Amino acid sequence: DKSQLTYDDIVNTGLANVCPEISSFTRGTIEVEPNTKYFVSDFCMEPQEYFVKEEPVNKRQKAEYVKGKVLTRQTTSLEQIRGSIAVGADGTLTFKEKDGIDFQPITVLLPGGEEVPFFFTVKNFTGTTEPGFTSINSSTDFVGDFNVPSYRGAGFLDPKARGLYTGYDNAVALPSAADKFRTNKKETPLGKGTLSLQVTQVDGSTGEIAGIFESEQPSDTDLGAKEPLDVKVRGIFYGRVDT
Amino acid sequence: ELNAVDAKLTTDFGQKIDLNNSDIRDFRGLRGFYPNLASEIIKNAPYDTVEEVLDIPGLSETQKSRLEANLGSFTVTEPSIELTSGDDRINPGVY
Amino acid sequence: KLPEAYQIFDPLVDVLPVIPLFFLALAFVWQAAVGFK
Amino acid sequence: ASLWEQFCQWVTSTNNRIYVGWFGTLMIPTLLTATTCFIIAFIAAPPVDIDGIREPVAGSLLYGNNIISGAVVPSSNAIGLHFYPIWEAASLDEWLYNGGPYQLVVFHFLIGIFCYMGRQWELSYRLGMRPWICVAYSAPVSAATAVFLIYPIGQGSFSDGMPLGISGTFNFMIVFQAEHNILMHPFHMLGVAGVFGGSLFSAMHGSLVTSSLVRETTEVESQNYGYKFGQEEETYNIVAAHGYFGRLIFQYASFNNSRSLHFFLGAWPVIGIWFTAMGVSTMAFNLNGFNFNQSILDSQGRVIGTWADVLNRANIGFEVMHERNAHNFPLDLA
Amino acid sequence: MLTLKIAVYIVVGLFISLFIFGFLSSDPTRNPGRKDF
Amino acid sequence: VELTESTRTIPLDEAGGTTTLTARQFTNGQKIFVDTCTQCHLQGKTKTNNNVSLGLADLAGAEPRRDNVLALVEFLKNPKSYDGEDDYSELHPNISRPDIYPEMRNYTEDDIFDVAGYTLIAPKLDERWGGTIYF
Amino acid sequence: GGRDLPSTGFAWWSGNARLINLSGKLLGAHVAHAGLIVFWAGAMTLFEVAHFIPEKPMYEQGLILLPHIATLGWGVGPAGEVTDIFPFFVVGVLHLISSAVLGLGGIYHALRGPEVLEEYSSFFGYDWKDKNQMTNIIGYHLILLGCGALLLVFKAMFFGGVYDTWAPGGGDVRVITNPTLNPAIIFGYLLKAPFGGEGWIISVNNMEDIIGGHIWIGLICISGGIWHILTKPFGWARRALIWSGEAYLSYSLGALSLMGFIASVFVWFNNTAYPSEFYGPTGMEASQSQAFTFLVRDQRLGANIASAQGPTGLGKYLMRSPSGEIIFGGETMRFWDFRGPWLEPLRGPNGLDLDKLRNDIQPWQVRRAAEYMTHAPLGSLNSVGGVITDVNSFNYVSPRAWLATSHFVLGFFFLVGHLWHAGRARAAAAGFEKGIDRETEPTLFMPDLD
Amino acid sequence: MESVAYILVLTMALAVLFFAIAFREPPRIE
Amino acid sequence: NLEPIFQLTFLGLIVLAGPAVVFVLAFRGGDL
Ligand code: CLA
Ligand code: CLA
Ligand code: CLA
Ligand code: CLA
Ligand code: CLA
Ligand SMILES: CCCCCCCCCCCCCCCC(=O)OC[C@H](COP(=O)(O)OC[C@@H](O)CO)OC(=O)CCCCCCCCCCCCCCC
Ligand SMILES: CC1=C(/C=C/C(C)=C/C=C/C(C)=C/C=C/C=C(C)/C=C/C=C(C)/C=C/C2=C(C)CCCC2(C)C)C(C)(C)CCC1
Ligand SMILES: CC1=C(/C=C/C(C)=C/C=C/C(C)=C/C=C/C=C(C)/C=C/C=C(C)/C=C/C2=C(C)CCCC2(C)C)C(C)(C)CCC1
Ligand SMILES: CCCCCCCCCCCCO[C@@H]1O[C@H](CO)[C@@H](O[C@H]2O[C@H](CO)[C@@H](O)[C@H](O)[C@H]2O)[C@H](O)[C@H]1O
Ligand SMILES: CCCCCCCCCCCCO[C@@H]1O[C@H](CO)[C@@H](O[C@H]2O[C@H](CO)[C@@H](O)[C@H](O)[C@H]2O)[C@H](O)[C@H]1O
Ligand code: OEX
Ligand SMILES: [Ca+2]
Ligand SMILES: [Ca+2]
Ligand SMILES: [Cl-]
Ligand SMILES: [Cl-]
Ligand SMILES: [Fe+2]
Repeated sequence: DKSQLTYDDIVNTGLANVCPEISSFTRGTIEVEPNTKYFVSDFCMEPQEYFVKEEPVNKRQKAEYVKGKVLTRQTTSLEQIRGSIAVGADGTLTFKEKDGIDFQPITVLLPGGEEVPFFFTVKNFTGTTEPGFTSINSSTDFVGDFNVPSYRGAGFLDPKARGLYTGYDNAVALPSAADKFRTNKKETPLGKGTLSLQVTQVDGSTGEIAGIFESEQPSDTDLGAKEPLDVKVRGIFYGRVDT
Repeated sequence: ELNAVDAKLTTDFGQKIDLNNSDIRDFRGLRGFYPNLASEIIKNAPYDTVEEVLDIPGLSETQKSRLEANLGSFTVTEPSIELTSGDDRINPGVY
Repeated sequence: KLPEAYQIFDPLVDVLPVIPLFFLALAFVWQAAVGFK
Repeated sequence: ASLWEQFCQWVTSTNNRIYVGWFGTLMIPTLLTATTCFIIAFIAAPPVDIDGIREPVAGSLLYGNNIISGAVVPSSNAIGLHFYPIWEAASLDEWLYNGGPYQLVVFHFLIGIFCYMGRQWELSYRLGMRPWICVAYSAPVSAATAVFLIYPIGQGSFSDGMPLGISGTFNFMIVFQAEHNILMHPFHMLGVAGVFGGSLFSAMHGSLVTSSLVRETTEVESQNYGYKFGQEEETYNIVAAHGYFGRLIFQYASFNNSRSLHFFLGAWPVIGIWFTAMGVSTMAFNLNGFNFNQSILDSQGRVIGTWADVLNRANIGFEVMHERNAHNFPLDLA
Repeated sequence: MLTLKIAVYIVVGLFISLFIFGFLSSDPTRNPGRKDF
Repeated sequence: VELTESTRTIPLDEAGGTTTLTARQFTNGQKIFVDTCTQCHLQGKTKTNNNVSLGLADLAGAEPRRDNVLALVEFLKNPKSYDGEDDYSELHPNISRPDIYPEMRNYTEDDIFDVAGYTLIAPKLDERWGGTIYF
Repeated sequence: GGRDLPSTGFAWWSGNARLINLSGKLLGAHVAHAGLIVFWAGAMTLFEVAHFIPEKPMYEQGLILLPHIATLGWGVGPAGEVTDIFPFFVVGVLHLISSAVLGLGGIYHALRGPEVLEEYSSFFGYDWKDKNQMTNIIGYHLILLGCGALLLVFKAMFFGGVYDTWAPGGGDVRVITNPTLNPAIIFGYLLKAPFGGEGWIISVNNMEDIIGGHIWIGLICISGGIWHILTKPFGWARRALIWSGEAYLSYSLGALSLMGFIASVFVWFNNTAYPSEFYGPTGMEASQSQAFTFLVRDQRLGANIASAQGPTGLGKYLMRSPSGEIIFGGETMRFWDFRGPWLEPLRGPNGLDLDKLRNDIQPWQVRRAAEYMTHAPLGSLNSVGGVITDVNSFNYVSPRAWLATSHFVLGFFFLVGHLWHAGRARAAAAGFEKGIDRETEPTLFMPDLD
Repeated sequence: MESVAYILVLTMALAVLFFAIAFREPPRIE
Repeated sequence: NLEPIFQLTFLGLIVLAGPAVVFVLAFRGGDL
């Protein structure tokens, strides 16, 4: 556990990219009233496995996910995230991300040498459970949707200095053929991702929660140059529920 | 084909201040706006019409008089994420 | 600034640090006085 | 008679076709390592995220470069000055993405060239020579260390090292002018005087010797056959050469001493390259060249431009365009 | 990676040792002139 | 031309009253500007916040407007935000706080007048005064 | 002694080589030169005092000597504010007057004293080939060097303290009471890597470690001094080294070159022994200061500084180091190992803490960050501050820049001098420093290579 | 396929370096 | 201003001092 460690103890060791762990194997639960909001203090999200849905030449073959290796280093975790868990009348628990370090750019490498960058994020994730919950326990599955902003912002310049709100709108190196490229027109559409947070560990003494996540989201389109690939991310998560 | 911010420049965004898309630096032209009232406008965005910039909670009376005085300098277009994602309304990389 | 009773010698202090440079020059002068033998 | 003494006699042997020596025991492994990794990376390395902004620059031939545009791209700005060997990467593909081959090649190359300098001393010692050829070779070594080690240390990132390629070298030079005004730096001015004058003095010396060769051949065969390797006599008339050059300018501008002349030939470009290596090594700590922007004002206070102001406009153009997605803040402080 | 690190550490330590013990092995005496010292 | 009277003639307040600095006052204000202000306000920009520069449009757009000498002297005694709402006496060098700004602690009232006067005269000698950081 | 080429074989441009075997004139040369060093110390200090504006920061004012005295704890208070101008003046005057004494003594020994000291006294007279006397002189001078390091320790512990930039309540002159005597820390500084995040001995970040190192250095130098007085060089040392005056000179030249490089890097990176209140910010310090300044400015405008992506997809203000630490974004990602007293209060165990960045930033941290980002060590040779594309109105080059450039260049030229004197010492001891003998040319007896 | 030509010219230069060193005309005193 | 007059006078005195020592030693035939 990295709870009593200082910065000098953790620096350059890779322990700053890992989420806190509920040491107590306590299989407790956190009681919840039927119309109250409980704050989430330091929500952390550690991706461990990365898959990209391959695109075959065939149309009706099964798509299937292939594992990728991360080329970026221990810069692939979300942390210090504030959020809210509200309990509706019918005991439906709703997780709602507010802010924090809620995104990381991650580049993974596929077999074949294709590098897939993607904007791993939990931005504005709203996730509901099944109705009828009186607590947070090992059966709490927050399933919902989050926003995926474009990997490159609208201020990004391509290697020929073309972008969205800055840069050329044409291929200036080829003056008689400047406007014949569709890559001159950049766009940054807002994508959507699906996230399931399954709680597996509840420490009711301090309100700590831990579990696993499975997430699906589009990859980088490079300002709409190419179609996005589907990325599946599985990992573990921790948070602190404020009772 | 134009990108989306060029097509926004064809609209009334390209003529006056848009409460849903204009960066904070564009509010410096109105006296008494930068930095506080512009930050409150940007934080409480989006708006369906110009008139509901007066219905921001926590507006002082002097702020309300200033907003009433400069109502004609404002437009409202649809919020475009190309100008709002990543807090480009606060810092669009322009100094 | 110098302490006040020394402030009459502020110009002399202002030319004090470059005196070692003259020393490097001075040896050449002395060699010129002896014929660079 | 011992095995170690036999190995010491072989290592220090003047009979070896290539002299090894104790400095060679370090130079040979390091230079071979850096050469092998450089050739493989120049042909086949994947793109490197040099600026740390997930914008990988393709440097190798197989990824669309030619010989001019190809480079071994410097390590990531995210790495900075951190030591990044192969074993600190989680995979070889991560090490390739982050510019590890640059650190491997540069570090081995720099050890290799310092040991090359020591080996030059060592062979001069074993041959009964005077030892200062290595002092002359210290000037290209100082320049290589300035661009591959000292400037990254001062700027806080190997990403700021000169790339191992032709167009990457040009990129390094141009960005360096944008950020330091090296043209207006008096030590580069000495470097330029060093190389221009060294080429001038190379041509004058070669021309004066070739002009004054003793007739020993016919005009059918090449004049170079008038020299025998190991001959005791001099092959040109130094007095004729001196009598020519002291009438070309005047008598006391001309060397009558061959040793004095050869010293001057050695010393001038070595001193010039020493000075420009210190210019780059001091611009590492951002002690930049001369700034004369708006130095001249009219009586009212309006700026009267000079050629330095036009040069500054050129420097601005480079600067506001370089690493165009890297900067988030108004000042390029490193 | 750890096997590579150990192998590289061994190789570098062996070459550096050779250099140190080679220059400690009466290297002033290895010259064509005088070798009394 | 010379540094004329009209070049040194600048607005003094918001009521149309003007003032004319002497050459001595202009040079003292320029010296104070070089010694104290230029580390952040070189060429009229603001290296730490270039949304609020020393350009004439930015000085006119302040609340109340700072393109006259009296408003500039009031700013250097009590600096505010651009809308005049937030107290900036612990965030901007000023003569009212010597304990945190010792470099300004020896500047007199006439020194502040001169540096305010130079701040008003310097934009009409330079077309790049108060622009972007790289310009 | 010969004072010309016909009687020495050395030209005028190599005249000081005429002293190699004239120990009295050599001592006078050495002592007059020390005069010069102490003269520059005193006269430069008096110049810096005369040009000092004490309410203005030292680093704005072209001072490299008053920061050294202020770091020892003289004439300064909290935040490095100048209490009194008199200790700096005292240090200057004492060096200047003493330099007069040293100069008179060097002139004596150089011009009037005996040209060789060996016929006068066995204690002071030396032969370069006498290994016992050479190590005796090493030993005397080592005991003195250890005494100097212990004098720094005594100043820090017993006579008023040193300036600690890391002191709670703000940086101040404080008395060191618990110096790090633990040899694991003291020598693990020597074992640390000379790379980013480790920094070898440049990374010493507290005055307790500095003062404890000087207790150990004083002890080590005093013990090595007695060793070398009482002992003689062993057989491996006798068979490994060249024993001549030029050889010992070249050994000192390589040593000086190494310490010059170390000093340039020390002043460029370290803010503990070179506090930023006196020397200005380091380059890493100023880059992190700019990132922090615009984090604070945009947070005041209401930007979510943690959820803000930049144009590349990385965080505009905050991002992850390669080992995961929460660090500032943009190009200063390179400088995420930087530590400073204005910044460390906002750091948590994982790096920069969101809660401290939201509701713990003090106005003095903003003031210090603005001052440090605008006093970045970037400047022209004619002392025009800022980036080189800026116009002429800011007269500033950082003392860190001047000190680092100077010592790097000095260190390089002293390596060149090491190569020159080592190579020449080897050739002169081997007997061919004056050229190849034509009769016994060694290549003419070697076999052909191919 | 331009990479093949680049590899060929670089290989030709390196092979010329090998043959120019290992099989040089040996210098002889006559 | 009179400050630069004194600076130049002190500098000129210091500049003449060294060549004065050399000149008296050469004029009187001292141990040059
Ligand atoms: C740090 C600088 C330094 C020092 C200390 C020395 C010291 C010395 N040199 Mg070297 N030298 C130097 C630089 C230096 N040199 C340089 C740069 C050159 C190249 C030009 C030379 C070239 C050179 C040659 C060619 C020779 C020496 C010799 C000598 C020795 C005898 C000098 C002599 O006979 O002078 C006699 C000169 C005079 C009497 C003239 C006056 C000199 C005095 C010192 C003037 C001092 C002025 C000072 C302001 C007074 C202060 C007094 C008091 C208030 C302190 C002496 C030990 C000689 C030697 O080897 O002896 C065997 C010799 O032949 N030197
Ligand atoms: C470690 C040495 C060192 C360092 C870092 C500084 C640094 C500084 N000094 Mg100081 N100074 C020094 C030595 C040093 N000085 C010496 C020895 C003297 C006596 C001559 C002085 C006299 C002095 C005065 C009188 C003043 C300064 C001032 C300054 C500041 C501005 C410097 C400037 O504009 O330079 C301009 C840059 C140059 C002139 C470049 C010189 C380049 C040299 C000659 C290159 C040499 C290269 C190499 C060694 C030559 C070898 C050749 C051969 C090997 C082939 C700065 C803080 C000024 C200041 O602000 O003080 C308040 C000031 O007024 N200094
Ligand atoms: C490293 C410096 C050094 C060294 C090794 C020597 C060595 C020598 N000197 Mg010289 N001398 C020096 C500096 C030095 N001197 C200086 C700076 C001056 C000017 C004040 C003189 C003036 C001088 C004169 C006028 C004479 C000598 C003589 C002698 C010889 C006899 C010494 C003696 O009687 O000692 C025994 C004396 C003592 C043990 C008592 C003195 C103890 C010292 C002075 C007290 C503490 C030292 C110091 C204050 C500590 C701080 C120093 C600081 C730099 C750290 C001897 C070869 C004599 C000579 O030429 O003989 C033929 C002679 O006539 N010296
Ligand atoms: C500056 C002062 C100084 C000087 C000039 C000397 C000089 C000498 N010492 Mg002494 N020594 C000193 C201080 C000094 N010592 C101190 C302070 C101590 C106490 C700790 C000692 C303890 C000591 C002992 C115990 C011995 C000597 C010996 C010797 C002689 C041979 C040294 C040798 O060949 O080293 C060359 C070094 C090696 C052969 C070791 C190789 C290891 C590699 C090359 C180290 C590389 C490190 C790298 C370059 C830099 C990294 C910096 C750091 C991280 C390590 C020589 C006369 C020897 C002798 O003859 O005794 C009389 C001996 O046995 N010394
Ligand atoms: C403390 C260090 C030290 C010491 C004691 C010596 C001592 C000696 N050296 Mg070495 N040397 C050193 C460092 C040192 N050197 C360094 C660092 C280098 C590399 C640059 C050299 C390179 C060197 C060479 C190449 C030679 C010597 C030689 C000599 C001998 C005669 C020197 C002489 O008379 O100079 C006379 C002094 C001069 C002619 C004046 C030098 C002029 C320089 C370039 C001025 C530099 C400018 C300076 C920074 C200030 C700028 C002023 C500007 C404003 C005008 C003497 C034994 C000679 C030798 O081998 O004898 C056996 C020789 O040929 N030295
Ligand atoms: C006779 C053929 C002339 C060829 C000239 C080519 C243009 C060179 C222009 C530069 C002028 C500088 C010469 C100064 C030097 C000078 O003064 O030259 C003079 C020299 C003959 O001089 P000497 O009779 O004194 O001979 C000197 C001998 O002693 C050699 O040491 O001529 C040559 O060496 C050969 C001509 C240059 C040949 C260079 C190689 C060109 C071939 C390259 C073609 C490859 C392309 C591939 C595609 C097919
Ligand atoms: C040998 C020789 C040489 C060298 C020499 C030398 C190196 C020297 C030196 C010397 C020295 C090293 C010196 C000195 C001096 C000092 C003095 C003389 C001082 C003083 C003092 C005073 C008088 C002061 C005063 C003051 C005060 C008290 C305070 C206030 C300010 C004032 C400044 C006023 C040469 C090169 C030439 C060459 C030849 C031989
Ligand atoms: C004060 C201080 C400290 C401490 C430090 C210490 C403790 C140290 C040390 C030191 C040391 C402990 C050192 C050293 C060194 C060594 C060297 C530098 C060496 C060498 C080498 C050589 C020179 C050799 C050579 C050779 C060879 C290679 C072989 C053959 C022979 C010969 C001889 C040639 C600290 C950081 C904590 C903190 C700050 C302050
Ligand atoms: C002894 C070694 C000396 C160097 C010789 C090595 C180079 C000789 C050519 C053989 C290289 C074959 O190796 C193979 O090359 C291709 C072409 O770049 C690479 O392929 C790479 O580029 C292509 C297009 O540029 C991409 O479609 C592919 O996804 C990417 O990975 C393979 O990842 C690599 O495995
Ligand atoms: C012949 C001369 C001398 C040569 C002989 C030396 C042999 C090799 C010595 C060190 C090599 C192995 O040394 C060992 O390396 C691993 C790196 O994987 C370090 O391990 C470190 O990083 C790894 C990551 O890979 C972590 O899992 C581990 O918790 C951490 O301590 C060990 O802390 C170190 O003890
Ligand atoms: O990486 Mn390479 O070029 Ca040295 O300056 Mn800041 O960094 Mn980036 O910018 Mn400009
Ligand atoms: Ca003065
Ligand atoms: Ca200031
Ligand atoms: Cl670029
Ligand atoms: Cl940046
Ligand atoms: Fe020649």
